[PDB]
Amino acid sequence: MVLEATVLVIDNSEYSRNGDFPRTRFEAQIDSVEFIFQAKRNSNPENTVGLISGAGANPRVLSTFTAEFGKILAGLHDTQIEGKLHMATALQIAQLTLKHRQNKVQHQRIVAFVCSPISDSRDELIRLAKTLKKNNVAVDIINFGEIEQNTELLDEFIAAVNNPQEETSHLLTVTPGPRLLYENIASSPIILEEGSS
Amino acid sequence: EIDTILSTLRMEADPSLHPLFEQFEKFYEEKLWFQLSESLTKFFDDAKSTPLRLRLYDNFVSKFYDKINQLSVVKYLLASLKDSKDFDESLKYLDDLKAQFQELDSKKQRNNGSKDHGDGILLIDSEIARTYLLKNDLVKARDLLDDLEKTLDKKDSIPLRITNSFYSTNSQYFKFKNDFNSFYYTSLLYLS
Amino acid sequence: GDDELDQEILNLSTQELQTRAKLLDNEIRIFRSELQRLSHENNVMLEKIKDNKEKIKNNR
Amino acid sequence: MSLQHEKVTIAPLVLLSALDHYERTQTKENKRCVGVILGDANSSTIRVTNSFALPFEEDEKNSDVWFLDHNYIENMNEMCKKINAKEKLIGWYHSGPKLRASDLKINELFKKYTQNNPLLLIVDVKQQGVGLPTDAYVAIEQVKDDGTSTEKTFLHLPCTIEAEEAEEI
Amino acid sequence: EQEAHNKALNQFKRKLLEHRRYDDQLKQRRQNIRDLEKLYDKTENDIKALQSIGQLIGEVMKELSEEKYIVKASSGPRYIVGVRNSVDRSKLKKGVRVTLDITTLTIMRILPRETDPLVYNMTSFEQ
Amino acid sequence: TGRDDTKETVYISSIALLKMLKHGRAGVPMEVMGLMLGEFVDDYTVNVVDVFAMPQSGTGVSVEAVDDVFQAKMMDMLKQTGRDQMVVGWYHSHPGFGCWLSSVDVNTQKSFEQLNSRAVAVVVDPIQSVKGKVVI
Repeated sequence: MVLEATVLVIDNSEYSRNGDFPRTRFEAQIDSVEFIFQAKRNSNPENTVGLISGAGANPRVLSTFTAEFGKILAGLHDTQIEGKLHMATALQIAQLTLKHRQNKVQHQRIVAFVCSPISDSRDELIRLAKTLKKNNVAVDIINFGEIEQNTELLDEFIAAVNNPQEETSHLLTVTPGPRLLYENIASSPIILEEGSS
Repeated sequence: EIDTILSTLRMEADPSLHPLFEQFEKFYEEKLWFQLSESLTKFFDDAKSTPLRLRLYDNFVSKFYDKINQLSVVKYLLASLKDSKDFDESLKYLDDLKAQFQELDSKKQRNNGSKDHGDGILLIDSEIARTYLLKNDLVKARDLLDDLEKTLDKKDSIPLRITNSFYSTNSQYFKFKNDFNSFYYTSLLYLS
Repeated sequence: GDDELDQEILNLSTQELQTRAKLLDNEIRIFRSELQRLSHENNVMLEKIKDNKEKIKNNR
Repeated sequence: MSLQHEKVTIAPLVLLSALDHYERTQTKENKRCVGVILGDANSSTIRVTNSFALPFEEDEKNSDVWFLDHNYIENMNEMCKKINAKEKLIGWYHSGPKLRASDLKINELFKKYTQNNPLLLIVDVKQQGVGLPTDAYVAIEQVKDDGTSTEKTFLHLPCTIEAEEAEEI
Repeated sequence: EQEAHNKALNQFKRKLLEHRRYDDQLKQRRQNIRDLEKLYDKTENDIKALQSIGQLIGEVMKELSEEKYIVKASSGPRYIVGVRNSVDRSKLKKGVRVTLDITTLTIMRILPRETDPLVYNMTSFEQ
Repeated sequence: TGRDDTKETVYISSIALLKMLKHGRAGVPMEVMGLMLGEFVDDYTVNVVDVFAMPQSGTGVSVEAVDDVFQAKMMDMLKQTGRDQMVVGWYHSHPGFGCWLSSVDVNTQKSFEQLNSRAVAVVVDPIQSVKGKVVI
């Protein structure tokens, strides 16, 4: 929608230096980040979006919410591409990131890229998903790394969150073959995302 | 392509080692290059005493230098030249890759935004010194080791692989000279 | 131009030149990200000049 | 980088400041407070002139999960640069009762801003002991004779207090 | 033209000039931030300078005790002053220009001897 | 009339006094400036909790040397951590004179009094605190 604060989780792996998309995958994610930002700003300027990375081995904030895309872009320049996203820690930090804003008039939205085969225990992430729904937080899981060679565990979490809510989670499945990641997410709902009330 | 060079290795090796090579190729077609790094490590553990190890690596430098991980290549290079009984050849390979990073990181650091090529440079320098120690030019090896040590301590945080290789050349030098004392302390760092 | 012209109708086939152009679309998209990053950084920088020099101007 | 932290002199101003910020965020029941440490370095004595709080929310499910604002840090530093231009990042204070091994990962984060080796100054806000309420530590890399590789660990630094002439009076 | 599909290569010749002019713009701005850097350094050293205060010269007139010294300031009246651990007793001796503070009045450091402004004219006229 | 109508007894905290002295001492001989942050309870009890300094000038203390940028922005820093209160007044230093307001600072106090009529001015002597007694 609009009036929406979105946290980007960018996955940093070595499945993102692989040829999946012209050049490397990591180069595609940059264009994707900018595309998301500009959509949400153009509809309504009271939309701000920030970026956290899984760089290191414990996610670090690069940029808080901002209306300046040059800030999100400068911070992507600073990266470690040998780092490893852990999903369970990223959901918790993102929740706290959403609790750190300048005004609480904005919906809670997380858009997390997943570029690596997920190897975090299912049982824990059931519980995290059920925490989001009592905070009125939605989560939009873009899968193009788990399809490739891994069981589909993130699907079950999306169903868990679904309740009548202002913003409600979505599952977007992006093809892993070369069809231009940035074109694909642009065509998927990222501004026409509905609640479920 | 690469199949035709790879096939010659497939013939010489054991029939039980033949399926391994097929897997390397399978990953390359898919363009999964992390999977290919994993698959290459396997052959080197139980066959680096083969000359098939050397051949395999040579081809892979040519067709993979930004595709599989940068570290993996250089680490393979250390192993490769212990298997080469040639020292003139050893000097050539080392210098080709060292030159190749120099131009490469001018493009590569800005476009990705991050990957450091000075990590490979150290692993390479350690191998040069190692070669002079196998050649038994002990004056040349030593003075390259003094220069290298000053450089290592400048870098703030040292990956264990880099400093493991440094401590190997020091071990080799001291036991040629038969200084029992100098050997002993360097080797406690090497085992740690 | 030294590529994709009547020089390269002789040298190379024109359907390679049709795929060449869609690859120049790829790389100018990577270079377009890098240009806006360097503009944004000079916008932070100019105000850090003005910050320092105003102080000097009171003492002047 | 280097070890030059042989002595740490700490201004009394900073201790008093630390307790004030701890209460005005009202971090209790095992909540922590982290603020930057400003002051001199490249001297064997490390001079703790000033501190300022950074917004930092510390989790209660785990100790591995925290929020810290990186963008905040530069703004605080440029302002204080205008006051006196001998102040740089020299570390960060933790205000817990004692030492943690999740402070090691935070230490690494502040290594980015520093041109010294980050000082972890555990400012105790419990005033335990009749002696100093400060232990100091710096994160350093070692190998060890056990067979242990590339350890990061905190080595205690003896703590001392100095004050300026105006400060002392 | 040779081909009627060289009408489409006119469009790709156009992109070619664009892509080589964006390569020339990325190293232009990296040369213009390097200009903005020196000018940012040029003014940032002045900030460090403005926040520094001056010092007042004296010389060691006479040792008073251990830690107390008689100095004759170049203001002219003698004072009694302290020592930092920066100086030592054996680096101080009579007739040495020493700096003082102007609000603490402590010797921080030893200075070489004063030299008249007049006498540099004399060492630089032999022509 | 209808209140106590008397000037607050200024209770300066343990942190504050030291901070003003450190701030002023470094700038000696030149004049220093800054704000007092505090809270106003009873008709005559202002507890001054903290301070922050307003950057230096080349003409020393002036009404001009107030800069709204520095003041508000530094305030917004404290805002995020919840240690800001409200400006209860300001301090400045006369180390070349005794405790009393110079001709300039009276007009500065006038402006400050407009904004908030409990605005105090505190004169600090960092140069007569080389005694055992702090002159304030």
